[PDB]
Amino acid sequence: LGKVSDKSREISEKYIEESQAIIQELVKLTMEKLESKFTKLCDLETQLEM
Amino acid sequence: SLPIEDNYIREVVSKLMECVNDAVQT
Repeated sequence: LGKVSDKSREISEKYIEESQAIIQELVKLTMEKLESKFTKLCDLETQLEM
Repeated sequence: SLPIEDNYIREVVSKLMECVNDAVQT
């Protein structure tokens, strides 16, 4: 059972090194969409003042 | 060409070690 447990405990670590490699992708893929909302909002910086 | 009885026609008519070798180790 201990021969299972540590053998399982490394495999969990194999998914943690997976999971951040997903998470650090979302932190990329959000930003351009946020960038796609700055370039519209700096429109209104003109237009309302018009 | 004589017919035969019906009750005589009705009368004549490596995947093991692949788990054990992995269960001994872990």
